[PDB]
Amino acid sequence: DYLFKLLLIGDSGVGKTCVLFRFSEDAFNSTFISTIGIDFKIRTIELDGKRIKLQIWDTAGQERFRTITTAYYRGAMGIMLVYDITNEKSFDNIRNWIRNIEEHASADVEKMILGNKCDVNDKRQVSKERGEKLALDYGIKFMETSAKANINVENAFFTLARDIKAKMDKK
Amino acid sequence: LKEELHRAQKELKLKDEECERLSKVREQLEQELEELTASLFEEAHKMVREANMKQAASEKQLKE
Amino acid sequence: KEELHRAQKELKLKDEECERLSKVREQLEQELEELTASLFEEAHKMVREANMKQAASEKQLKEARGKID
Ligand SMILES: Nc1nc2c(ncn2[C@@H]2O[C@H](COP(=O)(O)OP(=O)(O)O)[C@@H](O)[C@H]2O)c(=O)[nH]1
Repeated sequence: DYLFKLLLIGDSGVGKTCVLFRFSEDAFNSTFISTIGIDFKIRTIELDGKRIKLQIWDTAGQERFRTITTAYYRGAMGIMLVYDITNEKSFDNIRNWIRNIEEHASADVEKMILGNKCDVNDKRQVSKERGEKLALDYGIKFMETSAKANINVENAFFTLARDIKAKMDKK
Repeated sequence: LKEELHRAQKELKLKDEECERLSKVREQLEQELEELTASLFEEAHKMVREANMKQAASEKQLKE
Repeated sequence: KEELHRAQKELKLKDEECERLSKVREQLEQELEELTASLFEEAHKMVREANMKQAASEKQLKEARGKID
């Protein structure tokens, strides 16, 4: 009875795709993100009684499909920004990606920062604290996660979807 | 003398509003493409998960 | 002519934009074509694999059903 269109963006090798496949609970590793730079997945969930279809685009920034990937930004209801806590420029860039969202996507879109690979603390370069401040500055939610250990992936989406729905039941 | 600016501005209005129109349609074009590419992938995926579960089925018949 | 001095600029600009927007029609299907083509290839390469490892896997359920029977 609801259909939310979601997008995952961020630097390459951040984990965006495993984040996805985890939440999509696909039993396979098989993707086109490597050889196309786009992938797609659905899941319907229940939020306060109702069935919610989630349509999750995974983009990989290749200029080969610049025009198509805008179509995803322009039509996205919620867009997760992902960095790798093991890698700084991924995080540094989170501003750059926000520029895009602001510039290519809609005015009221729902946003969420996802500091990924948290499970690996031994190679951590980005403090969690520093990440939540980034988020609060921009006034959007933040959440550390691990596609592999399975930490907070599901919570991230359910959380984003609640923000979306709540925004819609207001109107 | 000023007539050149007089035109230039009349010309800006026309171009400003044609530009607005042109954008309403970029919006549609994109929704349609989404819906289409959406289903394209959906299928490609379904069709692959069939070929693999096929292999898995007679993979397990062979270990038993 | 201070107004015109720069008035002509957005005119050039607005216009330059309209042009870019019209391109957006064919630039979509152009990309689409490529993308579709690609999926076709890639999803095939995939199904190819599954089939080869299914079919080779099939002839020893007759060979091993033959080592028993
Ligand atoms: N330790 C760890 N490695 C991860 C995690 N997520 C992804 N990876 C690895 O990061 C590499 C590339 O990730 P990928 O999902 O391709 O990033 P994408 O290109 O943004 O989708 C692969 O080796 C993944 O297994 C995670 O949560 N923890």
